[PDB]
Amino acid sequence: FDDIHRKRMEKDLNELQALIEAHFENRKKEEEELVSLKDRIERRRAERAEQQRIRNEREKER
Amino acid sequence: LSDKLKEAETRAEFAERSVTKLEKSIDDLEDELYAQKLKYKAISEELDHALNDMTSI
Amino acid sequence: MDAIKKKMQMLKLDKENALDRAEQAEADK
Amino acid sequence: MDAIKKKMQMLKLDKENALDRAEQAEADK
Repeated sequence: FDDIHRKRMEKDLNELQALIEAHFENRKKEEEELVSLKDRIERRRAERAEQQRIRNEREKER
Repeated sequence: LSDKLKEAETRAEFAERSVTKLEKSIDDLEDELYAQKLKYKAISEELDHALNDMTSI
Repeated sequence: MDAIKKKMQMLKLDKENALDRAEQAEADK
Repeated sequence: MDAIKKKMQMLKLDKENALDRAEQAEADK
């Protein structure tokens, strides 16, 4: 019986460390990859938006 | 050719307009979408991170 | 809360069993 | 979450207290 309790602590603490790591790392990987990716998407969209604004001004002159 | 050009030019404009309209709605999509993309997973991810710790009692 | 679902079962069962033991330990007289 | 922290500790305590009560009462009985 008390071995059940020990097994529970063994899995919970192995899980705790796996989880402190997975909780943090899954977010740091997904989250930093996401902002890095979307920081670039945001910049590329802003660049394209500026280019289209310029393109629209050029057509207006045409 | 004049009519085909007007139609093609009109379509060049409409298709390019659709391209810049979609590039914009896509950017405006994706950009707002990445916000969701970056915060829905980070909020839920940090919620789950926190859960490992929230449940450490 | 998977951690809770199982910890919940563990503690409810362990406290209920411990309580059942507390109650019997005295109740047996 | 308060519900999980507060009750996990209280249910843990019911177990620990009941366990000690079982041992104590059993020793008396």
